Amino acid sequence: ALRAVWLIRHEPGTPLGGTVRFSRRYPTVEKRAKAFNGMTYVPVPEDGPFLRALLFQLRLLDDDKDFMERRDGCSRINKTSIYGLSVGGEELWPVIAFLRDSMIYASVPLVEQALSPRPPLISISGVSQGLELLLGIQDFLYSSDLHTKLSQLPDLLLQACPLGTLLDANLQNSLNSINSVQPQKQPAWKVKAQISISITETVKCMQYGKQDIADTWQVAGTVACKCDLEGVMPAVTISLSLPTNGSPLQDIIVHPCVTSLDSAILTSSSSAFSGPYKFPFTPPLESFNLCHYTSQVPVPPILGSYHMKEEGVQLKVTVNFKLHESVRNNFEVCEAHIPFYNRITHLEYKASFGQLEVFREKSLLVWIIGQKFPKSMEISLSGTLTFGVKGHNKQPFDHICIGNTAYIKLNFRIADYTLTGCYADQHSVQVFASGKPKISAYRKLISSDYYIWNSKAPAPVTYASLLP
Amino acid sequence: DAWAQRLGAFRASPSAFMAGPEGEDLGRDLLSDLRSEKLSEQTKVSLLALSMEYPAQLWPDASAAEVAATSLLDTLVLLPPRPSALRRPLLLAATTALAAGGALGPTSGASCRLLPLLLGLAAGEQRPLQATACECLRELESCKPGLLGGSLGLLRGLLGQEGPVQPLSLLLALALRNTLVLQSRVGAGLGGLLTWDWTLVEPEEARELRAAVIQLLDTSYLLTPVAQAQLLWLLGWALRGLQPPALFKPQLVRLLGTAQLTLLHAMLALKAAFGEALFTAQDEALLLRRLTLAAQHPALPPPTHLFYLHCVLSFPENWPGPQLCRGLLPSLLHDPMALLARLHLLCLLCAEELPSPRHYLEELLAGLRQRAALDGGPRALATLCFQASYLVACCLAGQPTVLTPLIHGLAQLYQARPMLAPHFVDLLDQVDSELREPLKVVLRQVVVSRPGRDEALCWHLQMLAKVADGDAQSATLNFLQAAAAHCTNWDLQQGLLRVCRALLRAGVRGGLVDLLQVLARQLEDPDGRDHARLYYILLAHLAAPKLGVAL
Repeated sequence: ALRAVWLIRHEPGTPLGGTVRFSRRYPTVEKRAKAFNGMTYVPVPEDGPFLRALLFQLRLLDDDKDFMERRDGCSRINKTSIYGLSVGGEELWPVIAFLRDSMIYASVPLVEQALSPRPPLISISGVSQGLELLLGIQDFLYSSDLHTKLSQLPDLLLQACPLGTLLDANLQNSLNSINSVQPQKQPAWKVKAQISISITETVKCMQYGKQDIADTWQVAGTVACKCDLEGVMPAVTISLSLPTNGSPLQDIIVHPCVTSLDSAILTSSSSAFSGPYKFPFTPPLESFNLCHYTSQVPVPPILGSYHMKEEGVQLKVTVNFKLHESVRNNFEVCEAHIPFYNRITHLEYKASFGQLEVFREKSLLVWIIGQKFPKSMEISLSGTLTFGVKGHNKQPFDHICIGNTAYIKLNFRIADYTLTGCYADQHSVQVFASGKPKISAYRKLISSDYYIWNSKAPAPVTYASLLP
Repeated sequence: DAWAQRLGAFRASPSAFMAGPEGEDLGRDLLSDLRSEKLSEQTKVSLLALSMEYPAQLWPDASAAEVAATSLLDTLVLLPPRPSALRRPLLLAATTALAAGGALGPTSGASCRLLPLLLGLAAGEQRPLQATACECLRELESCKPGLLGGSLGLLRGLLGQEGPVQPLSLLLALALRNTLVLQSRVGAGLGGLLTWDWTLVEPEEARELRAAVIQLLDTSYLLTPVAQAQLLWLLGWALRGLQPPALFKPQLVRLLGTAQLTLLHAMLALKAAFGEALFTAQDEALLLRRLTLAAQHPALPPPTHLFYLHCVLSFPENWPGPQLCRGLLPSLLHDPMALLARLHLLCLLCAEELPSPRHYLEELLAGLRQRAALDGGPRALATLCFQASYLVACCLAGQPTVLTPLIHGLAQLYQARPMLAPHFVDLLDQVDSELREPLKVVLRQVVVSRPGRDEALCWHLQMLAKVADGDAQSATLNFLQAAAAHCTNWDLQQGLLRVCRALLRAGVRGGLVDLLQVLARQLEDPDGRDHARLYYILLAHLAAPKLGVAL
């Protein structure tokens, strides 16, 4: 049971910081707060003071202050996204917030006990409820329409949170139920079997390449499906055919609508069988994800290196790559961008393949390798980058790149070739119903974080990487 | 624009406009034109939405609230018999006014006319109206305990009949909890409640309640995750002390295979309330593993990660290994606010002291220091370093082996980056004495090591004031004497006498009769010189206690 909800778009530079698009207060819950809290009650302020305080605490409003001990103090540690606001000489508690793509989301829930000792957050249901509603709004607004989505929001959530208690957290469902008008226990989030499983395995790899230090790669994957079929209770559970060379499923977690996860999925953390993949679901009007899997394969797909001998102003980046044979030689965008944090005036380069176009800022020369690597599978750049006046703040200041330490930011992508081996199968359909599954499977590859870490310089290291 | 400009000044500030001259009759007008025909659909909708949103600002007194209740009820009954869009919002607005005005009660005509109406309507835009009425009834029952405990038999019988699953389910669950608590408080039980009373404001039951819980669980398959969480939370409240939980065991075990932010918290609070009755000795291990996994799983946003990172540390034990500590231990690939959620794990692991956890802690804190020393970065980096230092200091006051490197690193970090003066002052003002003293010594040594010709003097003097005592006299006096010539602005000229006042409070007597004298005689601003004169007089002419009582 919340007390109020917000959506404040992030507006840098504006003294107010933004323009509220949603401010609904439920006063039944405020009277309940009086009755429950008692002497520890602190009222909910108006929109203006709330915005000021929340932007102050979120460190999003004029962070140039030298030191504010109410925010930057060594004694006020925020290990969770549930902040505690201080409005009108009263410590408001608890207040939730998070930021993504310049869109803030907030709420103040109800606690059914006195606040004289701050109750542990492993007890207040309202924190979880506020967070989940805010996440649902975030998914709805920026799903994929500039203002027709933000205009209908006040008429949207009212159908979902009328009087301080939520009903459904999917705002698309509020839109479906409001714009468009169930004698059985049909799920409360639902208003020719075709399924569009868009698997996506992003290969992030701090490859490093030392002796004791392990080469750190891990692939983040997901499955987005939908049993968007007619009937009463159609059954379509799809099978993904990882080969014998491929490993079983790894790092499985599921959707809120999903039924459960197998005891192996609980065990196999960071049955071990390639089949039969029996994944219970509940046919949604949403897009059910029967699992999100981060599969492992021992073979890295791409290997790399980097030396930058700081011979004065000679950042000779003698790079050297290694395209494993398992990678198909057709890259949609293999832009091996090479940002130059903490440092091109004179591109005295020697490009083996593809142009090294210094960009107009002359700060980071994004060497576009282009589409395919040479037959030598190696680029190089012995560029006498005679940089001019030393840029100390103009250049992109990245702290994970200091001195001779850096790595090439390869923003490389690939269509329908990832590092896992996903292959959805349809001929093995077993179900207690009948139908024709139109399983439009797919895949992809993205550079989540592919830093070919310079082995001629120190690199940040995780825990198990140094562990033998 | 009849009412748009009218509501603009109110939704700009409710309490400000309602305290103005025009807001005295605002509620009067709004109640008046409720049954009117000159107001279009949109104006009526907007006015009724405001009547929803702020029932506390226009009808404060109980009598006014009752009058508004009867007026709204009248205009709701007297509506034209054509399909329109004022049916549900009117009932909900009347419910809001009655509930938040405090005028609700069995001994009032307005409540006695509203409650049967909502009961009949919700009993069964028909479906949206029924849902809205059911929500209104449940909310009213929440306001006054037992207020809606009249038609429990009706819902029990008609569970398979018309009526949406979620509203009747939630209302039934809330009514069960409130009624059973009240009646058992009296000393009796349901007493046939399974088949509109107002007296609650002031064996077979086991089987009936078992039927109730199985029915609720069966109907909960349609419940959305958020409402499901609150249902299970309040049910775990109710049935902790008042049939085994093996009825709900399959559902709970299945739901723990998820990672949604609400079902996980429902499971966590269910185990933290029910305690160790249903939890196995090893099921706690699987739950801990999954919470730790979800604290760093890429497929989830940062908020879920940090929520479960806070949940794991304060995880509720049933009956009060290293690999789990290696699935969440901090790294430098962690965004600033997700490491401090993981620093306690490393302090716990390294306290009882694979590279040596002290070595990895040294490398991690060294990376944080190197980030902090980078001139030109944001303050988040320094804040990270100092919060991490505080957590380790409080957690590891008692092992000099890991603490000597920490003290040395902090001293070097101060030497590299003098702009971090306030952070150290706050840390010194918080940490316990076992760490307050050696760090004080080493940081004093660092600050007084330089001759005193730097441009960071305005940052040195703050630590000097925050640490000066009677241990190392001559070095401090020499450093301060050298720094006297490098103070041209009032800020440093006040930090310096802050140092002298700290010495004052410490009690040092000899030589200070010359350090304070030279400061008073050789500064720039008159105010600092007078400050020094006063403090020098106080030290020279006071006995030891009277200075603490008269200075």
